[PDB]
Amino acid sequence: ITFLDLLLYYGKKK
Amino acid sequence: SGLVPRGSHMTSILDIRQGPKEPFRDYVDRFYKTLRAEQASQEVKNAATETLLVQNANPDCKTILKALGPAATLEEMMTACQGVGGPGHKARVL
Repeated sequence: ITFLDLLLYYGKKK
Repeated sequence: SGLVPRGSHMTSILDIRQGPKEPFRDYVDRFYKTLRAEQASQEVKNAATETLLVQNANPDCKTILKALGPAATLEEMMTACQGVGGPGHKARVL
């Protein structure tokens, strides 16, 4: 649940 | 950190805090945008992220975030702050 996850959230949806 | 005489792009993620009645979606919107421009390396800032994200969330939202736990992802949190995520499941309230 890091900035990584933040990026994947805006970029993708899983 | 240090060695920075000038690097004020927008190093101020600390000001991105979720209000007590503020939607987690709007919180993350500003959080991610600012953190993306934060003057730190990915692993450095992401280590802070996991803490700050929950830290600067209001008690109510924080309670929801903890009920999901690290086993759930940001997407789940976004929907979690929106209520329960899926009505008609466990007919206790609705």
